[PDB]
Amino acid sequence: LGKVSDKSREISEKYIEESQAIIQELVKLTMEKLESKFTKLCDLETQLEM
Amino acid sequence: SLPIEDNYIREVVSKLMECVNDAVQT
Repeated sequence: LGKVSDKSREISEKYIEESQAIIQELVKLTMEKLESKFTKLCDLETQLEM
Repeated sequence: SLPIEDNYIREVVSKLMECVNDAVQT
């Protein structure tokens, strides 16, 4: 059972090194969409003042 | 060409070690 447990405990670590490699992708893929909302909002910086 | 009885026609008519070798180790 201990021969299972540590053998399982490394495999969990194999998914943690997976999971951040997903998470650090979302932190990329959000930003351009946020960038796609700055370039519209700096429109209104003109237009309302018009 | 004589017919035969019906009750005589009705009368004549490596995947093991692949788990054990992995269960001994872990």
